[PDB]
Amino acid sequence: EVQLVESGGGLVKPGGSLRLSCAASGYTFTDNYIHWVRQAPGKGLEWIGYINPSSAYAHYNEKFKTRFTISVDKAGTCPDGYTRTNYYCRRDGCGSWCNGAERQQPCIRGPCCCDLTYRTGKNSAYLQMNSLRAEDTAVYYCTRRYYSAMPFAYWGQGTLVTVSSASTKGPSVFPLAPSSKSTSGGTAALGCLVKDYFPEPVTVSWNSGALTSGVHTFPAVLQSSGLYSLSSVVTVPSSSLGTQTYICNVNHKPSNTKVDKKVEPKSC
Amino acid sequence: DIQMTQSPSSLSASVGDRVTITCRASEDIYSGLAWYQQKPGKVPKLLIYDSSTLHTGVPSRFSGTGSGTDYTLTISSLQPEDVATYFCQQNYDFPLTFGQGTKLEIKRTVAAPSVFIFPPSDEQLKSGTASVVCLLNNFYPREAKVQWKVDNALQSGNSQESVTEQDSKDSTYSLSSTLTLSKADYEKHKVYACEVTHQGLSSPVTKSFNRGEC
Ligand SMILES: [Cl-]
Ligand SMILES: [Cl-]
Ligand SMILES: [Cl-]
Ligand SMILES: [Cl-]
Ligand SMILES: [Cl-]
Repeated sequence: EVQLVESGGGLVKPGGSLRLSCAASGYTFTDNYIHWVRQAPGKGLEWIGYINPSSAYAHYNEKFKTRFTISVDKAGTCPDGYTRTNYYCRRDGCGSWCNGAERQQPCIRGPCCCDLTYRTGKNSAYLQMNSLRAEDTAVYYCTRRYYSAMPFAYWGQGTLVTVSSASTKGPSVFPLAPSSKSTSGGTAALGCLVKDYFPEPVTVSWNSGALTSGVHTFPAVLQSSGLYSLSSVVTVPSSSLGTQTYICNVNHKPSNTKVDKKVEPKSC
Repeated sequence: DIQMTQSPSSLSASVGDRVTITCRASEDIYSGLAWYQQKPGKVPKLLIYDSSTLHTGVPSRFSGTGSGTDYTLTISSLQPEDVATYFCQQNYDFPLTFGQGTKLEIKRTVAAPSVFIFPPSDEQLKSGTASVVCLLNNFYPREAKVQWKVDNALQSGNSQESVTEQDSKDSTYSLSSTLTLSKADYEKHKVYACEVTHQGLSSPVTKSFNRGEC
């Protein structure tokens, strides 16, 4: 499948720099432009720029030209039966001259000279951003058109960039234990309180993903301390509370904090 | 730049209904307009391009019309899984620019919350802080009032609330409210109560616990 897989996002202090990456696979890398788009909380999507990996030409939204740079890996491969030279390729058993960029650019069928190419696999574009400020906090996407003259149809998953002076902090995970008054033969609720972390995001699953029905994981709230907190709950049969095990799997990758929290009725 | 203005900012409609979202460009974009659907945490999905052409996999109850500066996305036979933000994007001109989005809610029948209160854990109390949590589960409409009371004193300014995305199948919401107190204050009081007002409840409902009770 066509995939764009982003990485590199995280916390950065005002004035700092950060390079994000978009690893593209599943199609000829030079066939399509890679664009960068961002989405700040509330604000609508904002187009940043694109790069054409065939030519490495980049075009920017004026708003970002001073601070942001879009790039791609350098290509360094010559097809089978070709040998690399200074900056292009040479066909084995050819020697005649080749007219500069004109004849060292596209690889016509099987010429005497052909441009350096990417290997199939993952090839990456990048977004370098410096002099970041608070209003650059956002989810940053890479994306490409379905085809020339068609809109963005393939999107990277998004990577969060947080521009703040606050320090990284891992969460504490506390039980929301099922009530001793839970209705006999009825429905009980329990959960996990994921408290005091920074920056976003945290993810929560239950029973390593085996438990999905009845789960609600709430949006985080930013507390007056400048730290986030959120809750995840699930409703289950009251009768299962003595037997079935319930574990919330919390992952705060920004602090390298993974926690499995067993949640059970409190003893007296 | 071409500024895209989307209207309304939100709308609410029943399953089977027909709704329209409008996008207006600050200049003629000659039908170079795309529509996307996006759910929270998920990537945009391309619905329509060239103002009226449906993309692969998109049901035909989505339809785009318009010309000049003024375009419309129409969703017929609204379905519960259509809860999402919808936005337009012009492709006529760089810089590419997007509308600000329209959030879509499904109107269903009133459903009262089930309410649950949770005391602070002993592990947290070692930290010097106490969090009390009130859960309102699977209710509609979204409007709901939570009042915290500690030995019959109303608490104000020391709680925060969060609401889930409207459920894509049953069209309900759920809500968490967290009351935060010092451990010292928690230990000086006995009765902790969450009182919930909601259209589906005939009268407000209170869930309470006594500190230290098993
Ligand atoms: Cl393209
Ligand atoms: Cl700043
Ligand atoms: Cl700083
Ligand atoms: Cl989060
Ligand atoms: Cl279009």
